[PDB]
Amino acid sequence: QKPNIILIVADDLGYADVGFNGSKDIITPNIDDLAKSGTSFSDAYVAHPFSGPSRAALMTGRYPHKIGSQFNLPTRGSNVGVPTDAKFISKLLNENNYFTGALGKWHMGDTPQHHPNKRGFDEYYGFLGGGHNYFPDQYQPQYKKQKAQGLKNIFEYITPLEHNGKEVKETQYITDALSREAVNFVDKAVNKKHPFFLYLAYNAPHTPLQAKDEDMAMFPNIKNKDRKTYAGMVYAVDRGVGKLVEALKKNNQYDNTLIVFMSDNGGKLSKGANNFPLKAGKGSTQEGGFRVPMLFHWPKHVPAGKRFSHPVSALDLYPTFAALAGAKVEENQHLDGTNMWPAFIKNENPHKDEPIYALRHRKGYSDAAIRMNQWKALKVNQQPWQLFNIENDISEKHDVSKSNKALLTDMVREMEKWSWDNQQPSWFHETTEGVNWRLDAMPRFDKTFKTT
Amino acid sequence: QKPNIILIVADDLGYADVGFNGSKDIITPNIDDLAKSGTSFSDAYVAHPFSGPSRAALMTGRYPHKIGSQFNLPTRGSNVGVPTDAKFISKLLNENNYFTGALGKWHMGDTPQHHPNKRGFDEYYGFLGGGHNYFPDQYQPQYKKQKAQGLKNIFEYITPLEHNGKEVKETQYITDALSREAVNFVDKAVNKKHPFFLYLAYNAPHTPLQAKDEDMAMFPNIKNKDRKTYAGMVYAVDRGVGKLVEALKKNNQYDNTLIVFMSDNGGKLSKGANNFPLKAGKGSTQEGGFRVPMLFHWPKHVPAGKRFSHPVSALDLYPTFAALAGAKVEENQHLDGTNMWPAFIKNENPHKDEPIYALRHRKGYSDAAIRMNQWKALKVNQQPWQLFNIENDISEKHDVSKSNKALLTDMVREMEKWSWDNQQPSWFHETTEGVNWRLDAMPRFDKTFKTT
Amino acid sequence: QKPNIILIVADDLGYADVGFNGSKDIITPNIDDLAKSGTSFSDAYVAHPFSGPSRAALMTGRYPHKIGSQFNLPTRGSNVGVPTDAKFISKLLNENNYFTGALGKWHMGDTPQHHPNKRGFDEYYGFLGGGHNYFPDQYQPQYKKQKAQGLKNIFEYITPLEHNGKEVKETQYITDALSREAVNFVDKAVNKKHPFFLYLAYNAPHTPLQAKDEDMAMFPNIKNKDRKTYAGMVYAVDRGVGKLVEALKKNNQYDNTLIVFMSDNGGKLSKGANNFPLKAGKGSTQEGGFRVPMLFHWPKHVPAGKRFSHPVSALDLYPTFAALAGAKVEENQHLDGTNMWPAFIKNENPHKDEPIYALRHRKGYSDAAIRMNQWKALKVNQQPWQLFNIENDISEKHDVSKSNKALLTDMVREMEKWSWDNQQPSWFHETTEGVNWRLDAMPRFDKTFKTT
Ligand SMILES: O=S(=O)(O)O[C@@H]1[C@H](O[C@H]2O[C@@H]3CO[C@@H]([C@H]3O[C@@H]3O[C@H](CO)[C@H](OS(=O)(=O)O)[C@H](O[C@H]4O[C@@H]5CO[C@@H]([C@H]5O)[C@H]4OS(=O)(=O)O)[C@H]3O)[C@H]2OS(=O)(=O)O)[C@@H](O)[C@H](O)O[C@@H]1CO
Ligand SMILES: O=S(=O)(O)O[C@@H]1[C@H](O[C@H]2O[C@@H]3CO[C@@H]([C@H]3O[C@@H]3O[C@H](CO)[C@H](OS(=O)(=O)O)[C@H](O[C@H]4O[C@@H]5CO[C@@H]([C@H]5O)[C@H]4OS(=O)(=O)O)[C@H]3O)[C@H]2OS(=O)(=O)O)[C@@H](O)[C@H](O)O[C@@H]1CO
Ligand SMILES: O=S(=O)(O)O[C@@H]1[C@H](O[C@H]2O[C@@H]3CO[C@@H]([C@H]3O[C@@H]3O[C@H](CO)[C@H](OS(=O)(=O)O)[C@H](O[C@H]4O[C@@H]5CO[C@@H]([C@H]5O)[C@H]4OS(=O)(=O)O)[C@H]3O)[C@H]2OS(=O)(=O)O)[C@@H](O)[C@H](O)O[C@@H]1CO
Ligand SMILES: O=S(=O)(O)O[C@@H]1[C@H](O[C@H]2O[C@@H]3CO[C@@H]([C@H]3O[C@@H]3O[C@H](CO)[C@H](OS(=O)(=O)O)[C@H](O[C@H]4O[C@@H]5CO[C@@H]([C@H]5O)[C@H]4OS(=O)(=O)O)[C@H]3O)[C@H]2OS(=O)(=O)O)[C@@H](O)[C@H](O)O[C@@H]1CO
Ligand SMILES: O=S(=O)(O)O[C@@H]1[C@H](O[C@H]2O[C@@H]3CO[C@@H]([C@H]3O[C@@H]3O[C@H](CO)[C@H](OS(=O)(=O)O)[C@H](O[C@H]4O[C@@H]5CO[C@@H]([C@H]5O)[C@H]4OS(=O)(=O)O)[C@H]3O)[C@H]2OS(=O)(=O)O)[C@@H](O)[C@H](O)O[C@@H]1CO
Ligand SMILES: [Ca+2]
Ligand SMILES: [Ca+2]
Ligand SMILES: [Ca+2]
Repeated sequence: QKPNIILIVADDLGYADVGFNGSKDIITPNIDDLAKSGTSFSDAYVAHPFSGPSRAALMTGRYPHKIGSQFNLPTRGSNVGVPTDAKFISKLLNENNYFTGALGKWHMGDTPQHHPNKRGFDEYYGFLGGGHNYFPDQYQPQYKKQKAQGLKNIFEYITPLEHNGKEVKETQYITDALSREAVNFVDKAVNKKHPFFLYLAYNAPHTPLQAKDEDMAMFPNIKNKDRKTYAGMVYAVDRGVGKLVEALKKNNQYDNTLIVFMSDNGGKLSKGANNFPLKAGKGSTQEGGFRVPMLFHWPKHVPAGKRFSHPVSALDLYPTFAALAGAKVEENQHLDGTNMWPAFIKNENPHKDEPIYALRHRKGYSDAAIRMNQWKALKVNQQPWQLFNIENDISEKHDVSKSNKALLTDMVREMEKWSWDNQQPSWFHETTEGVNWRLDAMPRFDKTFKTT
Repeated sequence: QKPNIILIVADDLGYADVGFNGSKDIITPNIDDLAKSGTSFSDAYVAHPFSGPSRAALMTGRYPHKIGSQFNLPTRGSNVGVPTDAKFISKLLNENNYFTGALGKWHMGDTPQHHPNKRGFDEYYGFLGGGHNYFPDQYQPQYKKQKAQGLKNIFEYITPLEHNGKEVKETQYITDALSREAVNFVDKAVNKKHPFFLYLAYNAPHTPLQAKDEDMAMFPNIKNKDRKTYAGMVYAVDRGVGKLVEALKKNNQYDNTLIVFMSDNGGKLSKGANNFPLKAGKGSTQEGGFRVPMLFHWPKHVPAGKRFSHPVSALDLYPTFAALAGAKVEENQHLDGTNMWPAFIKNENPHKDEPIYALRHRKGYSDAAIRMNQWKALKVNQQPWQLFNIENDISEKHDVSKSNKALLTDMVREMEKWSWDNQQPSWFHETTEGVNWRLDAMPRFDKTFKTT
Repeated sequence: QKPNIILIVADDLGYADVGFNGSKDIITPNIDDLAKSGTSFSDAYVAHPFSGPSRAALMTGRYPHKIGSQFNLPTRGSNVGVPTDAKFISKLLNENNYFTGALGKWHMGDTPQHHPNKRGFDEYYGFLGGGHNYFPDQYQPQYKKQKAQGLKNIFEYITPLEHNGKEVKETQYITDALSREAVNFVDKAVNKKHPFFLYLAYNAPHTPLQAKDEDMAMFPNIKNKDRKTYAGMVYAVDRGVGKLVEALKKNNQYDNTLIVFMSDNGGKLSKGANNFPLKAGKGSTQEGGFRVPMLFHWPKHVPAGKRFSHPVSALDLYPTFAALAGAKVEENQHLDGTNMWPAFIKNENPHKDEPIYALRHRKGYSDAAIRMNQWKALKVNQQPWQLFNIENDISEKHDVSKSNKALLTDMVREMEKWSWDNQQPSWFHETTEGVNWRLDAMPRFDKTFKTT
């Protein structure tokens, strides 16, 4: 039989905020179990250092730049989204006989054609925008008050959740709610001859910082208020993963299920997170912004107790899942990742002599990153290109560009070459951001790929 | 049997320039007959306050902004047009067994793929551009003189008319010519088992101001020269409508034919028109620019002698005609109107708690309008957003924004939300307009949707 | 039987640099033989005054502007190219039973979908970018040194040649190498029931100026160093044409083969060329930049010893070849040329009362050209539109605009009309060129089509 696949994605999870990736203060035993009896990844990179584009990339297998999705969708709502001509991994799997489910955060389009149920997800339970308030007792009264005033543009963090299009009245803390529905999904899946795919998109530990008192009580030694709340949010995810894991064991699903656990981007230091030993955090092209924790777990298939030290991209998940599912992939889909399993099993670099990119736009310029073999190229804050031996210098403290001029110049030029089929953005997260984009003649790649 | 449908569209007809919509000086008895034995609309809105985009919207059922058609086509000619992937209502009806005809003004593309005969019209007789000179005795000598000089770029107002692609030598005043062919069309239609659709696009009373002496003689009390000519132009349309009506009765078509009569946009005050009691006129986002006269007539179906006081959009005609014809509509067509018939028959607002928009671009900024229930939001002349209780204040004299800040802000934000899937314009009416568009980083929606 | 077709294209060949088009110093007897027993063209125009766009136009039959290909591809590499939805003439011919081959320079896209083997060429031997170093003994050591350093972005002029996707180690001077493979191609073609199409794209006499000592020895009277080298480069092409011609005769192919020989654009005066009697050279909208030498040769079909004096466009080759091959052409392909054979055989103007355009972009403005009947309109160097009787004034010395105001204005307005379906460029030859394009709000057609 072909394996079941679960992709679990935390939102704004810091590099050092789970036990298996070095957390000395937050405790995540159920997630750590999956690590201990599976393989974790010390060099795992998402395709963009924040949510919308990173998630677009997970589902499509393409850098968000190639499909006009370089920015988060408009915060106050919109009728646009990740283009429909890039087939989602869920759609492909559904076409090769998988029962498909998506839970929690979407952030890839509110309209009918961009909805999870038209991107190849049989079941969906969650909220369509960038995040959500965690307590129904807080958020449902506010929404009711505003809808009765006649307002149509309501902040999406307080709007109702939905199940396959129809609104619901959620009763639990959201992290637990999604965990409950993850159980319900795998339970529904037992009564089918088909294998299953589940995209579990937790909004924790993303703002707003809201945790159950019961979870926070587990971290009495954490004296900082925001960090303690953050910790409780993360522990709530861990309880969920443990609850899912039990349901999988109960159903004899555990053994033929590949579980991936990761973050969508780096942690935000001002909102409770820790990215040790990486520099900076969310949104940055420093390692802190797009290098994330990740583990695979699949008994008798994924090695137990290993730590894989070569680069892996979130882009690889698409063709990798497809190869494991026996689903055909077409050359016209323009996948930017690679099926990493053959290299993974031989403990070899799946991106041997090949770059992994990050390009994030700012006001009138762009920050960039390149990861190839031991090297990390970095363009940030309008400075000249720096270069790091990232294997010796994970914190990016020692720029060795002066003694590798030819190598750095080469990497940047390859990025310049790669840039040409990037589409103009189909939207921006705010109206003024698009106005400034047009005003500044963006992209200003003359600044971005100038060399020393 | 499914009903025949006639859509009659005057060009630049003022709000107060037909008898049934309050004209004290111009007399339109045959059009008034249709009103008296049918229902007129006091709150009827086109999708854009001038021709090309408004007509694009009629045919496609979509706001012109969504399909890159926010501007009139180049005045001196072009090889572009209303995109071919938006199925015209004529095409849909033709596919559900209707005999289709288009007469008069097109203004939606000169090229073969944009031609009426490829947009689902079996018969077409008219001129493809923005308007035409009215007297063949004046215009045919000028065209002949210029073609013999060897000139290829001839002002489209003097070029020959055509019938299904072949040129003709028209003998009558154009308003009468089109009326004659409207008779010919419905006559041709009797000898078929099919019902029929007719889009009669009069160019009257659009410039240039040219009328028959016989028509002007009917308005001896009109002392102003331009208004008298204008009046004669409008009376000529009325004669045409009466002539069509006779032919329909002669053929036992009258009783199972829905006739819609309306304008493409508001009247232009400097070229003879009157928009009483509305403010401003053609091209404005004030009511005068996009609120137009309209009547439905269909015996034993449309109430006789009524005046419907709730909002209706030209966008509604597409799905409304389709529902009456029993033609299926697909979610992928992205229709922006609603089938208004169910609400119409119950005398309810078909756009209850839903906005009707107008957005018209200017040099480096945009004017806008929102109509929802009793409210009219207005952005004009780079002023702050104003708000009107349009039911009490049709002339837009009393801005009540200060005492409804939350409501106004809400409406504007919904318009901001709606703006995101507007395409960049595929053309402009002049070369400099596109240059200025690019220079000004348009759209400048940061100005257009800023709130107080 | 339908005829074999060979299209031979020199790169940067000057107007006066072959014997049959007036060369007093360079000697080209084998090319001259084809002229003497065929027809040469005194008014032959490519679609754009430099390589990439001109070649795109040859293959697609469309002005490069219509398909976003107005510029040369990025010099340092890219993953974009001539769009795949414009069917190449090679593809059409392959679909109507032709054995297809492409040799030498491509300059129309490095990626798999843009590769010659996916644009309808069975065989390809050459280099994919803008040109190449001529001596393997010089270029192969440099490439080997750089590949061993680990560099991935290597100047394309020193990279290996390829044969149907696999790299090769070429042993000869490139002009001779391509000539040898042209022989190999026509030889392979004998053993097939099919006729054949061959696109022989010499990079000579394009930079860098490198010739065999043996060739240069034939021009001892040429005292200038660059001109002597240039001459040797051109003689090497002539040897190749003679070698191909022998192989064709050997195989009884000569008599039922249409050979076309031409340049991709005008000669560059600073790199050895001569465009007498034309003004300026490569890249200009003066005649020197896009009026090129051309001959047809096809015994008992093309008249022997004639000089055809009416305009012909490179755009005509597509439908002309197609008509001779009996291959159907569709209206949806939007071909911008005409099948010129019927007019050619009657010694009539195939573009009678129809313009041939050239539009080349510069820093914040564009130069333009129009050729119709005896007239040449010219916009250059930000000057006002000039007009020339090009039949009496081939060097463009006598502007007669003042006494033909109406005619000039007409031509320009038709060009303005033609401009509207030009696509925004899908790429530029350098990063800064695209930045400057966006900064300058290009195209600035308000400057380009302003009239007096
Ligand atoms: O008092 S509040 O609760 O703060 O007020 C509320 C609103 O403020 C909040 O709104 C969201 C939720 O929490 C904060 C803010 O976070 C933003 O959430 C986005 C997703 O919804 C997004 O995160 S992402 O999805 O992982 O990408 C935002 O990050 C992005 O922001 C920009 C767009 O892309 C990047 C930025 O350019 C990305 O961030 S990055 O650069 O670090 O990568 C994320 O910030 C909270 O706002 S706060 O400023 O952080 O405090 C408030 O707007 C409104 O007025 O009131 C509500 C009601 O409570
Ligand atoms: O002709 S070659 O020069 O050999 O070709 C080259 C490359 O092929 C080689 O690639 C590596 C190095 O030598 C062979 C192959 O060995 C594998 O090396 C891995 C690291 O890159 C890894 O070694 S490890 O680091 O000690 O772990 C592999 O071992 C692991 O494999 C499984 C996963 O964990 C263990 C196994 O269960 C671990 O093995 S262990 O028991 O030793 O601990 C190791 O196999 C050689 O390839 S070949 O397979 O022998 O053919 C080629 O990939 C590259 O593209 O080109 C070069 C050209 O020089
Ligand atoms: O003696 S003249 O008639 O003036 O000489 C001729 C030309 O002038 C005329 O050109 C047309 C016909 O009559 C006047 C002018 O009207 C324009 O017609 C357009 C359609 O072809 C269009 O109307 S529309 O279709 O209902 O929209 C024009 O309105 C638009 O204009 C701009 C583009 O979109 C809007 C504007 O931004 C829209 O108008 S709006 O802002 O009110 O909404 C309409 O003006 C007449 O010109 S005049 O200026 O009205 O006097 C002349 O230019 C030419 O050179 O020569 C001919 C022949 O002699
Ligand atoms: O000087 S060298 O020692 O030779 O240095 C070398 C490199 O410089 C060279 O680079 C190329 C090859 O030879 C010269 C230059 O020629 C350019 O070739 C292009 C195609 O590869 C193109 O020709 S084209 O394809 O027929 O069009 C260039 O012309 C175009 O350039 C722009 C894009 O479109 C136009 C321009 O806007 C078009 O020119 S046009 O307007 O005249 O039509 C053509 O210039 C040589 O450069 S030089 O300036 O002549 O000296 C150097 O870059 C590299 O780093 O090293 C080698 C030496 O090892
Ligand atoms: O003062 S001098 O004696 O003239 O100095 C000399 C050198 O400067 C000159 O170098 C060239 C020849 O004429 C000027 C300059 O032109 C530029 O050449 C570029 C490549 O060599 C390129 O030409 S192109 O490839 O044919 O296009 C430049 O054009 C491009 O620039 C932008 C990027 O793409 C386009 C632009 O957006 C393209 O322009 S285009 O679209 O119009 O094609 C072209 O400007 C001359 O420079 S000067 O300062 O203006 O005089 C000097 O560098 C050297 O050191 O010395 C010699 C004398 O010894
Ligand atoms: Ca996030
Ligand atoms: Ca009008
Ligand atoms: Ca060239």
